[PDB]
Amino acid sequence: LLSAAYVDSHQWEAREKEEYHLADLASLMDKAYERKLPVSSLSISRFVDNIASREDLDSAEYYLYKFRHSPNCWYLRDWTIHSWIRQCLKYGAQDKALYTLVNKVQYGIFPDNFTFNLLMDYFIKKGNYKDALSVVFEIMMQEAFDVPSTQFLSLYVLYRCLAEKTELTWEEERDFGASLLLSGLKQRNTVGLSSQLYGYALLGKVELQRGVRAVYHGMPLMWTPGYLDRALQVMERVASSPEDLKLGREVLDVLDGVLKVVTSPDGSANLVEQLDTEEPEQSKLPRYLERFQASRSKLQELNRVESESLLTLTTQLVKEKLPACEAEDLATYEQKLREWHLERVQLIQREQEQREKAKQEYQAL
Amino acid sequence: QPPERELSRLRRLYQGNLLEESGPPPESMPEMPT
Amino acid sequence: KAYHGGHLTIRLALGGCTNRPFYRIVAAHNKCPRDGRFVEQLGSYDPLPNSHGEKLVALNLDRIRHWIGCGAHLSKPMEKLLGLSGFFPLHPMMITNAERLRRRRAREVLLASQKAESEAKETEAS
Amino acid sequence: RKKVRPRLIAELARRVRALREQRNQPRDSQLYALDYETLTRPHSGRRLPVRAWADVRRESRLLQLLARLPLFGLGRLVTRKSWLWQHDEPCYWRLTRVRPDYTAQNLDHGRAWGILTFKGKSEDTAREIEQVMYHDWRLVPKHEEEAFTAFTAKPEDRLNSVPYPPLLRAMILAERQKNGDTSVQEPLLNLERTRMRPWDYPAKQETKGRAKGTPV
Ligand SMILES: [Mg+2]
Repeated sequence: LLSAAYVDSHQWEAREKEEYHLADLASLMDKAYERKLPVSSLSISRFVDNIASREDLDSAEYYLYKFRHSPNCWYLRDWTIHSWIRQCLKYGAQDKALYTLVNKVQYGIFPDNFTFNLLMDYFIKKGNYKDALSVVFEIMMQEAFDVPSTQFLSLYVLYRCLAEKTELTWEEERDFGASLLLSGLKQRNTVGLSSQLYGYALLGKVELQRGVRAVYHGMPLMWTPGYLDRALQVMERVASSPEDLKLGREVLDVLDGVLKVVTSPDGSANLVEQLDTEEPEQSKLPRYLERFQASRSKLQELNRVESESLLTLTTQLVKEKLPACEAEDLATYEQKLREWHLERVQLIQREQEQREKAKQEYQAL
Repeated sequence: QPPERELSRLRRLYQGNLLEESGPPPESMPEMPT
Repeated sequence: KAYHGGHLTIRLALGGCTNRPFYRIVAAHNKCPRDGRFVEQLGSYDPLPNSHGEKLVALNLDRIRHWIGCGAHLSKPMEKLLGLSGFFPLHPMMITNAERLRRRRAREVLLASQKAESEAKETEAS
Repeated sequence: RKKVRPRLIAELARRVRALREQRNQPRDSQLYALDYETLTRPHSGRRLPVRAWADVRRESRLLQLLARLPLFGLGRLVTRKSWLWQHDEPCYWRLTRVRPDYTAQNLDHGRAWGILTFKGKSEDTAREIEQVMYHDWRLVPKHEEEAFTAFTAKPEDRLNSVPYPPLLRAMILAERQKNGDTSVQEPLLNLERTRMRPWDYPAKQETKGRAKGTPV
């Protein structure tokens, strides 16, 4: 979806970089770990910067792992993380980039929104919508749907995959539901409101079939039961809103199907987490089904339903708005490069000063 | 008398190891049976 | 002994003979033996009724206030004694236990009436 | 006297022993490791209490949540399942600093710092968080922070003054009459100066002890 300018690497490749032989730098880091001594962030930064071959990536991946499991793991620099993804794309090691991104806890690769778009867009152009979906799930787990550009790309991948996937497992429903909800909340357009109702519907299904703990456990989601109540509120909000907002017809069918399925179904971690006084969600389904029909009637009466499919609405939204986002993101990208360049120079200078002082200390000693 | 919401909060915390709920005690000491 | 750590406490030290208990209220370091070294004697408690049917407690309320003002803890039996006297509020478990005893005698009275009613059925059978 | 003589072996032993402790200090990944099959700590063999078994299998530790977040979740809000069940009002920590245990192969053990907000009332300074190794922590989602942290304080209804105990009240009134003070005012205790925190209020982690490094 993104333009060639967005994915161009002329600016990154033109960065000022110090020339250090990887073998020499490798020895320094190995000695530090043998002596249980901290390694500098500038050291790991120089290694990633001076990667010159596909084989070098494999060695750098090992050292990124070692840095994560070292005293100065927190100090991994943003430009070092961005350069890693840039180097992986350059030498054809996209699987490695996704591997470290998925295994973030082990390698410590937490990219920014611009870096996420670069990796996600590579897969989209190649047609690998299974790997692109993995990037979206990684963005969702980190709750990083801040930049508008990322939201448009994420919703395009989600809706395109959902159309192909007729059958969804409970884990898939949970991951898709969360991804749609978080990305949708940011967007106030028809596509944004449709994804919120779609996301709550899927999560509500998992809540009433496997319990509320399946939805929130290890997920960026709330633990209070009543996701189908949140879904119905989206319908009631759009219907009663003074402004004219529309919900795609495809989402409404999904919610009706979910309500029907749940309504007429056919070691010591077993706790009742809800108070006895509070009504269980299962008992509330009869009332939920009445609200749905009433809201659907009011929405259709007010002509607030969009017949067009969600995949077609999202495609139009991406085409209209993504071009503008590319210009804004690229402007911020240039500023970040200059900020990173200045911060890197400061670290190099501070390193030189302490080494000079180290000589004076030995002279005194 | 505890509030009903607080009695439910304790039934959840100690679920599986509970005793029968006790009501208000007798107003006076019951005369010893003889 | 040379104690290290601990606090001053007001507790009952057991005296007397076998089947004849008698208590001395004392202020003592908590690590000391029950009947051993103390700091001050703050009263006495005789738990056996006397000729008049009276259990006799003596409290040096001036020195007790002094040692509570200096951090002296109180043992649970001594907290119960101060509650009966009126110097402290009644202890939470003194009230709870009194409620349990009331609920336990209510059951006994009800059972006796049920037994009498069952005995009444026997009387009806003759 | 003068027949009391030095004890060099005792002096040597004390210093040598203290030195070894510093050299072979254990790490959080070792002291707080657990075998989930037996729910017993291998370092010491301590079996966890029974009331903690359900949560050890059903809940996560703090740095397990934070290891998955950028910057180890600095600025994020974290609450405890025990608080969620006990208190209706919001209870959470606002994370400010986080020192993971790098030795841990998953960065799942460490120390944390933050600003406490207990039962809707917020402290003014950051302090170290206690019970970081418990299976009780729940990360708050960013989109749910505003609804979670919303609290409106109710007017305090707990009495501010109470009567004196029956005997101590009579001794106060008796002293008044003896000293010539004539009044029918009722002696009243003031409870404002001495109000107790809840029993589950977070305690000071800085002043807490750490287990020794001798395995059982
Ligand atoms: Mg405790």
